[PDB]
Amino acid sequence: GRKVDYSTFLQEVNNDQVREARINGREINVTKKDSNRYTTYIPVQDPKLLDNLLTKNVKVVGEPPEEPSLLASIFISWF
Amino acid sequence: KVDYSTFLQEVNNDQVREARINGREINVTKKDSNRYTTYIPVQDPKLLDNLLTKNVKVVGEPPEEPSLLASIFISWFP
Amino acid sequence: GRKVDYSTFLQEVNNDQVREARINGREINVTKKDSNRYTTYIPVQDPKLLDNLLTKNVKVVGEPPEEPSLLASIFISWF
Amino acid sequence: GRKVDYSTFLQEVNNDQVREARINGREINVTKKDSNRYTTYIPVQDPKLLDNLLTKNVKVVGEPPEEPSLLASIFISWF
Amino acid sequence: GRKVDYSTFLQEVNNDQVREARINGREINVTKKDSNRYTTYIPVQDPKLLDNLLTKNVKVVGEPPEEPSLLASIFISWFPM
Amino acid sequence: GRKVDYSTFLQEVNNDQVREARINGREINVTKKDSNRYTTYIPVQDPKLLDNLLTKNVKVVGEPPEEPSLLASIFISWFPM
Amino acid sequence: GVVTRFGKFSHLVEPGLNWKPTFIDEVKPVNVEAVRELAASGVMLTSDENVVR
Amino acid sequence: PFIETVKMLDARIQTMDNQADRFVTKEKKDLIVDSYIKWRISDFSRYYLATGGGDI
Repeated sequence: GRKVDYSTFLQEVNNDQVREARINGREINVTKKDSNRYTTYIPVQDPKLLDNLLTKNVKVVGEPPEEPSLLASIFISWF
Repeated sequence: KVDYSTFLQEVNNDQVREARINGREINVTKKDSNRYTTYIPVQDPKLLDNLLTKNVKVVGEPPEEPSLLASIFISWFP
Repeated sequence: GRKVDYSTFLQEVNNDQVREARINGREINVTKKDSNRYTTYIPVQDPKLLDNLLTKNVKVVGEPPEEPSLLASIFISWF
Repeated sequence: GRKVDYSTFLQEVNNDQVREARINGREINVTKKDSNRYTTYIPVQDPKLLDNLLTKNVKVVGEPPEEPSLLASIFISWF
Repeated sequence: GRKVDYSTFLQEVNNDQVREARINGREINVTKKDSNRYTTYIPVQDPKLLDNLLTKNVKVVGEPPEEPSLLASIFISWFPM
Repeated sequence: GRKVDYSTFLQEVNNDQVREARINGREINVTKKDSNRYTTYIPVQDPKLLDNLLTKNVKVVGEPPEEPSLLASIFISWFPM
Repeated sequence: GVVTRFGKFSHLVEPGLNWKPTFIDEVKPVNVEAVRELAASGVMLTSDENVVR
Repeated sequence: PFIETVKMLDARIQTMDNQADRFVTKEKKDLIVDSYIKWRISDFSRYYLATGGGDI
């Protein structure tokens, strides 16, 4: 769960040492060739991210948006 | 349940029969009737362009909004 | 309410067969030159749509801003 | 009042007979060169509108945003 | 309090007259090189606007958001209490 | 420290003098090479910013999003009881 | 700044916050202290029948 | 109490940075240069009598 800078993340991807990229919201759960894993945040909306992924031929993993929770409203409004 | 990048790989070689889209999801309707689900990671400007390049039938449909009766329920049931 | 697909809408515009449409939300209700009337639905934001429409000299109509009047709603929520 | 079409509006703008344009949200409050007046609505987000407006000396006005008064809102929130 | 026109502002700033621009939302408090003040309103999002400013040596300014104070917020919320 | 205009920030970065930057919506903390600090605000959405930053090899980081706890919301709304 | 009494030349007011109660007296705000600029250009004839900018 | 006011008058060394400005040399060649100058107030009286606005 170590934090690593976005600049370093580009420094790795542009040199092709990562396979696993987990996309959700604006978090990325990263895994390289060494099974070593970390996490990073994208600071803004960037048009060139996905192209940079596709060109260097790295695989993607993306998953569904978090369905909202009702339980907090259940308790607060119902009790 | 299948990789996006592999999905792009697959749409390159033109095995997709039809593109049925709704929301941020696409259910895959290809030549050999295999079906699955794919997730959009982030906004992609080229996805529509890429699909329109290869003459696939591409449909989307209006939303299913929550029923107002249930809204009144949630408003007054507590 | 017989629905002709957005994609099929695009090819038939390429065939130059529509007279006009009135646009609302992402719903496209449309009138085509052979006197026919139908509708379709926009999949996602499409930049080039209006450009192609303009190139086709096709007539296009906006729809007045839809608005839920906040007069009845407040007091009926207090009803 | 007189409602016109956004599309036809584009064409007479191409034909240079308009002076003033006032924009709120999607509406277009117009008065053209020869004192005639009309009204139309911006269909969706447009990339190239303001270019077509400015390059041909089409005079433009925006008007401020209507911020509701807080005291009245809380007072009606009482009852 | 002279409210000016967008087109006039663009024409005059491209005419090399303007020195400072404070942007906060959609209002812009333009201050010319002749020390006069006024305000202007953008019509809509103008993707080229920021470029057109910076490429002519005008000194731009940004302004922070007004966060609703939590104490007064919960007060007015609990003012009915 | 002295809050600075955006134009000054860009003239500064264009001379390779900013070392580390933090991005939060439109608020930015900056640390120069000379160990000074200040704060800047991005007026309007910019597409060309990030690449311009990157090319001049500046260290760029992000920050976690502050999600208010649901229990805190329950607390605040239950303050009547 | 300058303030007036029924439209009369009056005591010019010192800078800052001045905190004096007068209503019938009106203050015209602005006399900025800076260095201004006003540029000019054009095309002009010469003595020897030429044009320059 | 309310019939006096004071203005600061900086005494630290100050700078001024020019921009490119044209010249011509002896042998009809045109150069472009830049410079900066370091200045300090000498006597703290004639400054305000000559300047008169205390503005740098």
